Amino acid sequence: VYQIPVLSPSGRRELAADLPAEINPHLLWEVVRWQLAKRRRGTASTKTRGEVAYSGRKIWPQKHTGRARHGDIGAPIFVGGGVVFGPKPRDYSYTLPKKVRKKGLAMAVADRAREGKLLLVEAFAGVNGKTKEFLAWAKEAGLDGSESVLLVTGNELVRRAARNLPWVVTLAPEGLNVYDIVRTERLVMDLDAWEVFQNRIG
Amino acid sequence: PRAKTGVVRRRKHKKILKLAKGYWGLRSKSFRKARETLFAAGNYAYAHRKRRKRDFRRLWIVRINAACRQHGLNYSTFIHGLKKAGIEVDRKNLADLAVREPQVFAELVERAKAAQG
Amino acid sequence: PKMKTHKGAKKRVKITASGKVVAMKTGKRHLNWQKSGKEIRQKGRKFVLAKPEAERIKLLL
Amino acid sequence: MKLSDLRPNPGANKRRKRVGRGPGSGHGKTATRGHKGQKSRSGGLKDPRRFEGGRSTTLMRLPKRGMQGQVPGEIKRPRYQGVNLKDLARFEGEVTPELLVRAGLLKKGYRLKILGEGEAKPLKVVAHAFSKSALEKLKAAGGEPVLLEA
RNA sequence: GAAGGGGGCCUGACUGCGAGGCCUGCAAGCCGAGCAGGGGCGAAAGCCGGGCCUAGUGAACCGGUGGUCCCGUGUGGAAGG
RNA sequence: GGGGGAUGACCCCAGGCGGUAGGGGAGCGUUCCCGAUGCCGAUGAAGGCCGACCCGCGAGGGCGGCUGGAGGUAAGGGAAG
RNA sequence: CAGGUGGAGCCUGGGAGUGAGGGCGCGAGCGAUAACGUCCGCGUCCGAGCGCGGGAACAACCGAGACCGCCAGCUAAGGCC
RNA sequence: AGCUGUUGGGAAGCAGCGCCAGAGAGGGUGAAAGCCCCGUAGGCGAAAGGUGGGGGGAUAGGUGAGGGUACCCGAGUACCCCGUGGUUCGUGGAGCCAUGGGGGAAUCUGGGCGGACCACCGCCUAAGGCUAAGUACUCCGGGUGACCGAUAGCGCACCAGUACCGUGAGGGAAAGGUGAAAAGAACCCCGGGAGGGGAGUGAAAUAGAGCCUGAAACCGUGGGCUUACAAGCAGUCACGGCCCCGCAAGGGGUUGUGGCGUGCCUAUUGAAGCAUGAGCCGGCGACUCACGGUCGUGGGCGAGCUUAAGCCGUUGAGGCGGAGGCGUAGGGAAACCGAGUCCGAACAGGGCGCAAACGGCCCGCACGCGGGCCGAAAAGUCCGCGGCCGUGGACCCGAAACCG
RNA sequence: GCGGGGGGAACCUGGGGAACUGAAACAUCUCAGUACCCAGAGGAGAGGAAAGAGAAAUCGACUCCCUGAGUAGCGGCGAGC
Ligand SMILES: [Mg+2]
Ligand SMILES: [Mg+2]
Ligand SMILES: [Mg+2]
Ligand SMILES: [Mg+2]
Ligand SMILES: [Mg+2]
Ligand SMILES: [Mg+2]
Ligand SMILES: [Mg+2]
Ligand SMILES: [Mg+2]
Ligand SMILES: [Mg+2]
Ligand SMILES: [Mg+2]
Ligand SMILES: [Mg+2]
Ligand SMILES: [Mg+2]
Ligand SMILES: [Mg+2]
Ligand SMILES: [Mg+2]
Ligand SMILES: [Mg+2]
Ligand SMILES: [Mg+2]
Ligand SMILES: [Mg+2]
Ligand SMILES: [Mg+2]
Ligand SMILES: [Mg+2]
Ligand SMILES: [Mg+2]
Ligand SMILES: [Mg+2]
Ligand SMILES: [Mg+2]
Ligand SMILES: [Mg+2]
Ligand SMILES: [Mg+2]
Ligand SMILES: [Mg+2]
Ligand SMILES: [Mg+2]
Ligand SMILES: [Mg+2]
Ligand SMILES: [Mg+2]
Ligand SMILES: [Mg+2]
Ligand SMILES: [Mg+2]
Ligand SMILES: [Mg+2]
Ligand SMILES: [Mg+2]
Ligand SMILES: [Mg+2]
Ligand SMILES: [Mg+2]
Ligand SMILES: [Mg+2]
Ligand SMILES: [Mg+2]
Ligand SMILES: [Mg+2]
Ligand SMILES: [Mg+2]
Ligand SMILES: [Mg+2]
Ligand SMILES: [Mg+2]
Ligand SMILES: [Mg+2]
Ligand SMILES: [Mg+2]
Ligand SMILES: [Mg+2]
Ligand SMILES: [Mg+2]
Ligand SMILES: [Mg+2]
Ligand SMILES: [Mg+2]
Ligand SMILES: [Mg+2]
Ligand SMILES: [Mg+2]
Ligand SMILES: [Mg+2]
Ligand SMILES: [Mg+2]
Ligand SMILES: [Mg+2]
Ligand SMILES: [Mg+2]
Ligand SMILES: [Mg+2]
Ligand SMILES: [Mg+2]
Ligand SMILES: [Mg+2]
Ligand SMILES: [Mg+2]
Ligand SMILES: [Mg+2]
Ligand SMILES: [Mg+2]
Ligand SMILES: [Mg+2]
Ligand SMILES: [Mg+2]
Ligand SMILES: [Mg+2]
Ligand SMILES: [Mg+2]
Ligand SMILES: [Mg+2]
Ligand SMILES: [Mg+2]
Ligand SMILES: [Mg+2]
Ligand SMILES: [Mg+2]
Ligand SMILES: [Mg+2]
Ligand SMILES: [Mg+2]
Ligand SMILES: [Mg+2]
Ligand SMILES: [Mg+2]
Ligand SMILES: [Mg+2]
Ligand SMILES: [Mg+2]
Ligand SMILES: [Mg+2]
Ligand SMILES: [Mg+2]
Ligand SMILES: [Mg+2]
Ligand SMILES: [Mg+2]
Ligand SMILES: [Mg+2]
Ligand SMILES: [Mg+2]
Ligand SMILES: [Mg+2]
Ligand SMILES: [Mg+2]
Ligand SMILES: [Mg+2]
Ligand SMILES: [Mg+2]
Ligand SMILES: [Mg+2]
Ligand SMILES: [Mg+2]
Ligand SMILES: [Mg+2]
Ligand SMILES: [Mg+2]
Ligand SMILES: [Mg+2]
Ligand SMILES: [Mg+2]
Ligand SMILES: [Mg+2]
Ligand SMILES: [Mg+2]
Ligand SMILES: [Mg+2]
Ligand SMILES: [Mg+2]
Ligand SMILES: [Mg+2]
Ligand SMILES: [Mg+2]
Ligand SMILES: [Mg+2]
Ligand SMILES: [Mg+2]
Ligand SMILES: [Mg+2]
Ligand SMILES: [Mg+2]
Ligand SMILES: [Mg+2]
Ligand SMILES: [Mg+2]
Ligand SMILES: [Mg+2]
Ligand SMILES: [Mg+2]
Ligand SMILES: [Mg+2]
Ligand SMILES: [Mg+2]
Ligand SMILES: [Mg+2]
Ligand SMILES: [Mg+2]
Ligand SMILES: [Mg+2]
Ligand SMILES: [Mg+2]
Ligand SMILES: [Mg+2]
Ligand SMILES: [Mg+2]
Ligand SMILES: [Mg+2]
Ligand SMILES: [Mg+2]
Ligand SMILES: [Mg+2]
Ligand SMILES: [Mg+2]
Ligand SMILES: [Mg+2]
Ligand SMILES: [Mg+2]
Ligand SMILES: [Mg+2]
Ligand SMILES: [Mg+2]
Ligand SMILES: [Mg+2]
Ligand SMILES: [Mg+2]
Ligand SMILES: [Mg+2]
Ligand SMILES: [Mg+2]
Ligand SMILES: [Mg+2]
Ligand SMILES: [Mg+2]
Ligand SMILES: [Mg+2]
Ligand SMILES: [Mg+2]
Ligand SMILES: [Mg+2]
Ligand SMILES: [Mg+2]
Ligand SMILES: [Mg+2]
Ligand SMILES: [Mg+2]
Ligand SMILES: [Mg+2]
Ligand SMILES: [Mg+2]
Ligand SMILES: [Mg+2]
Ligand SMILES: [Mg+2]
Ligand SMILES: [Mg+2]
Ligand SMILES: [Mg+2]
Ligand SMILES: [Mg+2]
Ligand SMILES: [Mg+2]
Ligand SMILES: [Mg+2]
Ligand SMILES: [Mg+2]
Ligand SMILES: [Mg+2]
Ligand SMILES: [Mg+2]
Ligand SMILES: [Mg+2]
Ligand SMILES: [Mg+2]
Ligand SMILES: [Mg+2]
Ligand SMILES: [Mg+2]
Ligand SMILES: [Mg+2]
Ligand SMILES: [Mg+2]
Ligand SMILES: [Mg+2]
Ligand SMILES: [Mg+2]
Ligand SMILES: [Mg+2]
Ligand SMILES: [Mg+2]
Ligand SMILES: [Mg+2]
Ligand SMILES: [Mg+2]
Ligand SMILES: [Mg+2]
Ligand SMILES: [Mg+2]
Ligand SMILES: [Mg+2]
Ligand SMILES: [Mg+2]
Ligand SMILES: [Mg+2]
Ligand SMILES: [Mg+2]
Ligand SMILES: [Mg+2]
Ligand SMILES: [Mg+2]
Ligand SMILES: [Mg+2]
Ligand SMILES: [Mg+2]
Ligand SMILES: [Mg+2]
Ligand SMILES: [Mg+2]
Ligand SMILES: [Mg+2]
Ligand SMILES: [Mg+2]
Ligand SMILES: [Mg+2]
Ligand SMILES: [Mg+2]
Ligand SMILES: [Mg+2]
Ligand SMILES: [Mg+2]
Ligand SMILES: [Mg+2]
Ligand SMILES: [Mg+2]
Ligand SMILES: [Mg+2]
Ligand SMILES: [Mg+2]
Ligand SMILES: [Mg+2]
Ligand SMILES: [Mg+2]
Ligand SMILES: [Mg+2]
Ligand SMILES: [Mg+2]
Ligand SMILES: [Mg+2]
Ligand SMILES: [Mg+2]
Ligand SMILES: [Mg+2]
Ligand SMILES: [Mg+2]
Ligand SMILES: [Mg+2]
Ligand SMILES: [Mg+2]
Ligand SMILES: [Mg+2]
Ligand SMILES: [Mg+2]
Ligand SMILES: [Mg+2]
Ligand SMILES: [Mg+2]
Ligand SMILES: [Mg+2]
Ligand SMILES: [Mg+2]
Ligand SMILES: [Mg+2]
Ligand SMILES: [Mg+2]
Ligand SMILES: [Mg+2]
Ligand SMILES: [Mg+2]
Ligand SMILES: [Mg+2]
Ligand SMILES: [Mg+2]
Ligand SMILES: [Mg+2]
Ligand SMILES: [Mg+2]
Ligand SMILES: [Mg+2]
Ligand SMILES: [Mg+2]
Ligand SMILES: [Mg+2]
Repeated sequence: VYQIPVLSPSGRRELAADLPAEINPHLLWEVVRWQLAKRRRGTASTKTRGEVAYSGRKIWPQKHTGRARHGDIGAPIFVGGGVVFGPKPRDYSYTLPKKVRKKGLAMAVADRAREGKLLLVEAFAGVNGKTKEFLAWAKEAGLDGSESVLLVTGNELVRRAARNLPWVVTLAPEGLNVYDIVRTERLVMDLDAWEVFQNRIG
Repeated sequence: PRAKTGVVRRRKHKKILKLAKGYWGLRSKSFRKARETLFAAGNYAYAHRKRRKRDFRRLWIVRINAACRQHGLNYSTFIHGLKKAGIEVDRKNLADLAVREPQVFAELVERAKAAQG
Repeated sequence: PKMKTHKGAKKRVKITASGKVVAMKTGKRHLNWQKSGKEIRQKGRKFVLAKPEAERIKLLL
Repeated sequence: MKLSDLRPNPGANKRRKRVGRGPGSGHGKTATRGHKGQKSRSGGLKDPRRFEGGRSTTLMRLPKRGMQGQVPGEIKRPRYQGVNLKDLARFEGEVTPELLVRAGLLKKGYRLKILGEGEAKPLKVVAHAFSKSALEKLKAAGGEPVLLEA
């Protein structure tokens, strides 16, 4: 995909990008599965019959009692007993092939460009971290908060400015991940952020 | 996450308890005795649907074998008559004809013994 | 945990290039004051069959 | 592309086998373990790959690989790894046992020995040993040193 | 029409192998042409890798004994394999 | 299974379709997560009690009435006490 | 060598369950030309067809292999005071 | 940084015009609030006590070359032997470190070690002591959750290690919810009270304090149908009556007669079986997870594939990290050789091993060739998913017992 | 005059130290230097500045993680470690 519109105070030029021809919605899905898997807290636990509080004493003789047949009340048959095969803390992360992380990141951008919802811009002008100021610049740029925007820029102040918009997820350039791209309709980067993203792939 | 029984079990029990409406004693009150009964009723219906077909034909025959015994005739011969008479009608079911349309039956009796007498 | 190679198996069995399990031949070093020279001589290696599938499975690693 | 659009390809994500549930599930009651005794029991059987039910197993064959090692351990000695001519046919310049690791053929713990299979090339190939067939194959084109320093 | 009886020389009661099969759950058990080495009997064709045949048998492990190349824990040996 | 190039889930045609231990294949529902700064909701959430109605082979899903009085959560996916 | 396209055959692999059978017929052994006895062989059914018809009732004798519906028809065994 | 109108018991809902945002996390407020309340982003704060591994400053302390002398260099010690322990080493060829017993040195030309022993070549200086950090844990405080939500979660959400049981060690529970607000029902009537009936509060009082929702077993009151010459796994298929709904045809309820009819589960060759289990209802209750392996499968990259621990980064943002692993060569006990190798005297024989797959574009003669190219595919490897296996309590429950 | 004494969830070092179980019996082996008892320490404890490694004329205290590696070996050469 090559037809990507840059945005300078001089005029809305056009930049050409390499970006893969076709996308792989599976690989894309695979990366997202991973991104959300690793961030899992894996913090759900339960107690086994050995970790329960009760004594180990046999509850009744075992014969001639006329009752059923038991050992300790920490057994899972008992109400208040241990839990069979319940959850313990565990690490849901795995190591998704790096060559795949790249691809997916690339394709995710491509897909956005392929539909023209991608946009590179320059210096903004609506900086000095104030949402009203950005919000003003955003207007003059087309972003009217009619669709969700993923703002990728290294500039600390611009992010402060956008952060609080319920339709804006703002992110640093080294933070570019595919999940955030696919949640947001529009993709808006600056040039000093397209460069880093450019060197990430390949 | 823990998925407790919640609401599911009570529902399945309600479904069957409703199908067991009108049954005797617990067979309509206890989910268990109800489900056992339904098993029974399930096979009875199925078997009894296949033998409802029998029980009627049986009836039709008796009805017929009587109306043509009025005209001096074995059901057994009457049928053979119509067989050779070409008359693949009667459809034994249609012997209310023998009850609603006597004259129309009598005429059939004639065409009956007419062939192979 | 890490599975453990079966040292008894490793000491007396070999896996070939094509995944065959090649073992020595039984019954030739103990009671041969005279078995036929043909008998004692026919002791090279052989191939276990459809049950080296099991031997293979305790060496894997 | 959208979050409600992701999903994966047909398979890739099969549905675990939830057995021991209800009938017509296919695997209920006996939970696919079929009545039985030992195997159906919890801890189940001993270990099929070895246990033969009391009879001597096939631990009845005699080790040959005589020399199993003794207590101080494995004896240090130069291990040679062979790489074929066909393999290094991709290189043009030098070829040193060092370079051949980076390429992904040598492996760091072994000394270099080039073998026959393949066709030679007019380059300077540095190694620890050469195969009969290999020394000839390339002597008809290029030149090659033998290593033994430090 | 010998596998039985008699005599003459001899030791193939060989070494290195083995096409192909019998049997067979495994492991075993069985038969075996042919090639090579060096032989025995025979004029020769040839036969000979014990015995008319089918029982006289014991996986592995652990050690003993005689060889032989092979390994020998810094190295030469040695210990031990 | 073979057709008719809709290529499915369409119409044809012809066959198979008892079933325990078991193998295989499709689905239904429960809890939780993304979808959610969203959407449904006091003109009434969840749950409950009816139903002769609608959809699905079935598991179920609807819809309507009464109760209840504050939650619920699509499509598409993900994970399991 | 031919016919035989069949929930046939063969090859490689993943998953099994079974390794307590039983009645009957036929062929033998054991037993007493005893057992609803026992042990094999070849078949069959029940097992898993305790679904359907006949046999008064009755897993295995006779008939017959139940996808679903019909207040239609022909039959099987067996029957028709 | 927000007011108004509107429905409503209640506005935060809907509507109309606005505003803040370095703050659109969240929790309250009569229902659903960025802008009402508490917070949130961003900042700020210690007289006193604790800390202070960071910056600064002191003090202790530390720092020479050559030549000669042979003075010192950790004793019941090294060393040897017997008995044992530790190490992967279970007496093994058994070293090393430790030491209960016996014997018992030396001080640089001294001693220990490199897996019996000897030589050679090297390593190191035993028998005195101290030493931050990187590491382990969580009574305690905090922050997070594809963690529980009152049979769950700690044994305990509630004055629980309590009641209660036990001589004692010890065992050990149950038990949460009116309403937005007590406005928690003055007074009157029946009653000894309890309780109820009016009145009254409330949006609601089958929200009335044995209080949210209020299922099932279970017990009642009323009504429809039905039953005292019929006999049975209780149903089912038919007809008919009577009651209800509907214009309608149809349907719902009940059951008089007729036909058919051996509960469920389990275990068995075989069960209605006079074989096991179950009074009934509600809730709890059993194929898991980790790490390896072996298949299959979805993808990535392919003679390559891939990182681990860590480091950096981080609104639940990713990246770096190539130690390492698997694969690319096999055969042999090994030395070793190698597309071969092993057995062998063999240039017999055999064992186990090596052999680039398609299309198409280029050329050497034209229809392929011969070898190359362009990329389809792929050995291999990596992650996900699924079957199964190994090890772990490994589907859940249950002993008689053993030991501290 | 100075100090000790006793207590602390787990963690740590030391002194002692099982059995069930596994080996589909059992004694060596395993479980396991585990459980547990005792002493002691502290916010940590241990360890620590080579009479070390071990084949490289090599490295340089100790602790901890990854790897080396289920390798080297150990082993009724069994189970297994
Ligand atoms: Mg306890
Ligand atoms: Mg307790
Ligand atoms: Mg316990
Ligand atoms: Mg006890
Ligand atoms: Mg009882
Ligand atoms: Mg309790
Ligand atoms: Mg609990
Ligand atoms: Mg997993
Ligand atoms: Mg990970
Ligand atoms: Mg990481
Ligand atoms: Mg935002
Ligand atoms: Mg449940
Ligand atoms: Mg009825
Ligand atoms: Mg019929
Ligand atoms: Mg006819
Ligand atoms: Mg002999
Ligand atoms: Mg499935
Ligand atoms: Mg199945
Ligand atoms: Mg089944
Ligand atoms: Mg199975
Ligand atoms: Mg069972
Ligand atoms: Mg059995
Ligand atoms: Mg049993
Ligand atoms: Mg158990
Ligand atoms: Mg067991
Ligand atoms: Mg035995
Ligand atoms: Mg003779
Ligand atoms: Mg002679
Ligand atoms: Mg052969
Ligand atoms: Mg023999
Ligand atoms: Mg003989
Ligand atoms: Mg043994
Ligand atoms: Mg020996
Ligand atoms: Mg030996
Ligand atoms: Mg030597
Ligand atoms: Mg050494
Ligand atoms: Mg030596
Ligand atoms: Mg020896
Ligand atoms: Mg020897
Ligand atoms: Mg088609
Ligand atoms: Mg059909
Ligand atoms: Mg079927
Ligand atoms: Mg299938
Ligand atoms: Mg589902
Ligand atoms: Mg959300
Ligand atoms: Mg609304
Ligand atoms: Mg209202
Ligand atoms: Mg309502
Ligand atoms: Mg819910
Ligand atoms: Mg419904
Ligand atoms: Mg409702
Ligand atoms: Mg209401
Ligand atoms: Mg939802
Ligand atoms: Mg729901
Ligand atoms: Mg879903
Ligand atoms: Mg469960
Ligand atoms: Mg043929
Ligand atoms: Mg078949
Ligand atoms: Mg097969
Ligand atoms: Mg298999
Ligand atoms: Mg048996
Ligand atoms: Mg048997
Ligand atoms: Mg038998
Ligand atoms: Mg049979
Ligand atoms: Mg039979
Ligand atoms: Mg019988
Ligand atoms: Mg006869
Ligand atoms: Mg008999
Ligand atoms: Mg019998
Ligand atoms: Mg027969
Ligand atoms: Mg059976
Ligand atoms: Mg039958
Ligand atoms: Mg059958
Ligand atoms: Mg019966
Ligand atoms: Mg019957
Ligand atoms: Mg009958
Ligand atoms: Mg019958
Ligand atoms: Mg059929
Ligand atoms: Mg049919
Ligand atoms: Mg007829
Ligand atoms: Mg007939
Ligand atoms: Mg009769
Ligand atoms: Mg009003
Ligand atoms: Mg207002
Ligand atoms: Mg508004
Ligand atoms: Mg925020
Ligand atoms: Mg309300
Ligand atoms: Mg509220
Ligand atoms: Mg709202
Ligand atoms: Mg809303
Ligand atoms: Mg608020
Ligand atoms: Mg508002
Ligand atoms: Mg702050
Ligand atoms: Mg202040
Ligand atoms: Mg501060
Ligand atoms: Mg201070
Ligand atoms: Mg300092
Ligand atoms: Mg300082
Ligand atoms: Mg000084
Ligand atoms: Mg001096
Ligand atoms: Mg001096
Ligand atoms: Mg000293
Ligand atoms: Mg010594
Ligand atoms: Mg010594
Ligand atoms: Mg000693
Ligand atoms: Mg020892
Ligand atoms: Mg021993
Ligand atoms: Mg030894
Ligand atoms: Mg030793
Ligand atoms: Mg020792
Ligand atoms: Mg020594
Ligand atoms: Mg010592
Ligand atoms: Mg000593
Ligand atoms: Mg010296
Ligand atoms: Mg040393
Ligand atoms: Mg040495
Ligand atoms: Mg000695
Ligand atoms: Mg040293
Ligand atoms: Mg010292
Ligand atoms: Mg210290
Ligand atoms: Mg805490
Ligand atoms: Mg929950
Ligand atoms: Mg909740
Ligand atoms: Mg409770
Ligand atoms: Mg509780
Ligand atoms: Mg509750
Ligand atoms: Mg606690
Ligand atoms: Mg409790
Ligand atoms: Mg308390
Ligand atoms: Mg008392
Ligand atoms: Mg007391
Ligand atoms: Mg309550
Ligand atoms: Mg309240
Ligand atoms: Mg409230
Ligand atoms: Mg009064
Ligand atoms: Mg009152
Ligand atoms: Mg009132
Ligand atoms: Mg009022
Ligand atoms: Mg009301
Ligand atoms: Mg009242
Ligand atoms: Mg109510
Ligand atoms: Mg009440
Ligand atoms: Mg209420
Ligand atoms: Mg109550
Ligand atoms: Mg409430
Ligand atoms: Mg209530
Ligand atoms: Mg009544
Ligand atoms: Mg009478
Ligand atoms: Mg009467
Ligand atoms: Mg009676
Ligand atoms: Mg009845
Ligand atoms: Mg009726
Ligand atoms: Mg009616
Ligand atoms: Mg009747
Ligand atoms: Mg009846
Ligand atoms: Mg009857
Ligand atoms: Mg039984
Ligand atoms: Mg029995
Ligand atoms: Mg029996
Ligand atoms: Mg009974
Ligand atoms: Mg009994
Ligand atoms: Mg019973
Ligand atoms: Mg029993
Ligand atoms: Mg039972
Ligand atoms: Mg009983
Ligand atoms: Mg009772
Ligand atoms: Mg229940
Ligand atoms: Mg796994
Ligand atoms: Mg797997
Ligand atoms: Mg950091
Ligand atoms: Mg491998
Ligand atoms: Mg090799
Ligand atoms: Mg090898
Ligand atoms: Mg040789
Ligand atoms: Mg040789
Ligand atoms: Mg050869
Ligand atoms: Mg070959
Ligand atoms: Mg490919
Ligand atoms: Mg692949
Ligand atoms: Mg398992
Ligand atoms: Mg137990
Ligand atoms: Mg005791
Ligand atoms: Mg102290
Ligand atoms: Mg103390
Ligand atoms: Mg003390
Ligand atoms: Mg200790
Ligand atoms: Mg200790
Ligand atoms: Mg002590
Ligand atoms: Mg000790
Ligand atoms: Mg023991
Ligand atoms: Mg075991
Ligand atoms: Mg045992
Ligand atoms: Mg055992
Ligand atoms: Mg025993
Ligand atoms: Mg041990
Ligand atoms: Mg202590
Ligand atoms: Mg620390
Ligand atoms: Mg320390
Ligand atoms: Mg120390
Ligand atoms: Mg020192
Ligand atoms: Mg030093
Ligand atoms: Mg040995
Ligand atoms: Mg050990």
